[PDB]
Amino acid sequence: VLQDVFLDWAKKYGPVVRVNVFHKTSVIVTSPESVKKFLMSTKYNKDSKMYRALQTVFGERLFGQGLVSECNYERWHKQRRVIDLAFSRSSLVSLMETFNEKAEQLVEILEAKADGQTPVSMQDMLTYTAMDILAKAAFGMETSMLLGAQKPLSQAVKLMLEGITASRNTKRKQLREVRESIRFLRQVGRDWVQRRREALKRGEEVPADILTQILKAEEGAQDDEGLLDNFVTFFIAGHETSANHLAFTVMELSRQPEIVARLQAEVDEVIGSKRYLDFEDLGRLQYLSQVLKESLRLYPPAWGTFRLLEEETLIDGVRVPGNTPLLFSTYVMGRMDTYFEDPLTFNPDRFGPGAPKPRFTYFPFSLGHRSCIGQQFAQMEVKVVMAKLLQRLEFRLVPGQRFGLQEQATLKPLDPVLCTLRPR
Ligand code: HEM
Ligand SMILES: C[C@@H](c1ncncc1F)[C@](O)(Cn1cncn1)c1ccc(F)cc1F
Repeated sequence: VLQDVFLDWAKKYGPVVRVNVFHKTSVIVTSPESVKKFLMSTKYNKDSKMYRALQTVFGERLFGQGLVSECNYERWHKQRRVIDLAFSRSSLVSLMETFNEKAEQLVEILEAKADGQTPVSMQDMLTYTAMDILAKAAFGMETSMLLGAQKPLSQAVKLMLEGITASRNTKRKQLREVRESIRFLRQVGRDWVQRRREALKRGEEVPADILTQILKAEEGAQDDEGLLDNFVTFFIAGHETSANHLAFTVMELSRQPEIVARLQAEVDEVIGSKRYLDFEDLGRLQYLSQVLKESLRLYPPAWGTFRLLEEETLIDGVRVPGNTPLLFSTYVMGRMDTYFEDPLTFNPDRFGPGAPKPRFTYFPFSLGHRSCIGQQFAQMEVKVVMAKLLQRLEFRLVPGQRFGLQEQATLKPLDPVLCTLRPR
């Protein structure tokens, strides 16, 4: 795991280490005093050199200049202020119905296979769930991958992400398969953009969401190319890392029996046997919130971020040249024994009440102005999904499944989290 190499270099060579990342030179910064300085200021912005390859993948345009890949502060800020409207409190409150429908459906499908003998890929099951949640909450479209639909669309998503893995971490049938998949995603975008425009044209009123603001941001634009970039941006970002985070948690909780019981007890305490989980109930799931926090310390699907150091400056006694990308890693900091006592132990108590919150040593959703706009969206959906699983099902991991990480397009479980299921 490439990130695990950076960890050893940070522990051995100090808080300022020059590295090769995605065949580019960068400097890894691991002091929490330096994490604050660069991530908490508008002065420092993203380095276009590191995000450049994701904008266009294998000669085919992918993320473009969307909310993530746009490194120029001005172009990013204009669209951020518009897209922000889709992530308001009441905007996310209106998405609670969506979070609930999909979690409930996921559980029943798993409940029908719960015999304690039938292997079920939890990585796939959670991916479909995360995909269904996003497609509706963001675009008002149902993909129903959980019900076995949209098989070609999911394949394309997989291949695209493998194409990402081959692009930044460096045979012909794959190249052919990837190029088609990126077109497919953008073609779906065009179709879903046309469905909303036809709905608006025919007089219909549509509920405010993510799609509404990414259309609003590109108002008076010559073409829909920027809108597709933002469509791709959210289709991927709004399901992928949430799917991996869920998969990591389920995998780890298979070997944490004591933790599962208090999770169940809480689930029994606040949500009981109730089918629909309300918004006010989410904030009462404090221990679940803690367990998910620890899961993100050891297994952040997005390991960190890149800032551009424009002028040669001294960081922690080490002088770094200008035009250099600064690498920041919450994965690395999460596993260093100088920030976290006994780093490799899954201990949810780390984030308990009265316990000092990590000070610039833990940033799964990043920090500052370029932090995750979908943080609350994700935290809401993963509480809802996990709470329902804890209500209804007990999981036993299939013998032979490992507990490792694969550094792919994001960080995700090595094995697809195969489990035999049984009712609680
Ligand atoms: C466990 C869940 C997730 C994690 C850990 C995660 C991780 C992150 C991190 C670390 C960043 C910074 C990226 C960078 O600086 O290169 C980010 C930004 C982003 N996230 Fe998330 N995220 C998740 C959930 C979401 C979801 C559900 C959405 C979509 C609804 C979302 C959409 C975005 C977008 C569009 C950006 C760019 C924001 C901006 O720079 O203005 N993510 N994510
Ligand atoms: C994790 C990461 C990612 N996902 C899929 N392929 C490549 C990636 F880098 C992501 O940050 C998305 N993401 C953010 N919050 C949740 N998910 C991202 C970053 C830059 C980008 F140009 C596109 C992009 F999708």
